[PDB]
Amino acid sequence: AYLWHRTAFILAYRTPVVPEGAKAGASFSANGVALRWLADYDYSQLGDRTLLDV
Amino acid sequence: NRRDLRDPDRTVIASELVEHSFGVTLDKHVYAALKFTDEQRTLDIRDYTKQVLMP
Repeated sequence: AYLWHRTAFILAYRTPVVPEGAKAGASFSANGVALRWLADYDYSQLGDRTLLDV
Repeated sequence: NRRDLRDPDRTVIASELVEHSFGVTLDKHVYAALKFTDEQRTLDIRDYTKQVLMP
């Protein structure tokens, strides 16, 4: 069990930006945290790749 | 090309674009040559167009 005051712990979040070379991605949310979604096509593997990060 | 669906190897064969060429040339010289003496031209030839040029 943990008993803490509001000032005891600190969380910080930063949403990554979608760069110039990436096809424009969406932006989702998780517990009020803004998540950067991104997709890229692998011609070599003949398939799509998605990343959702923060 | 063709490949099987759901094939674990995802390599694709590169198709290639190859133009070709040949060549056309001038090769021969077709001619008709005539020679006349002054005597033939003065006395023998009566109509130059019908006797010389048209043949």
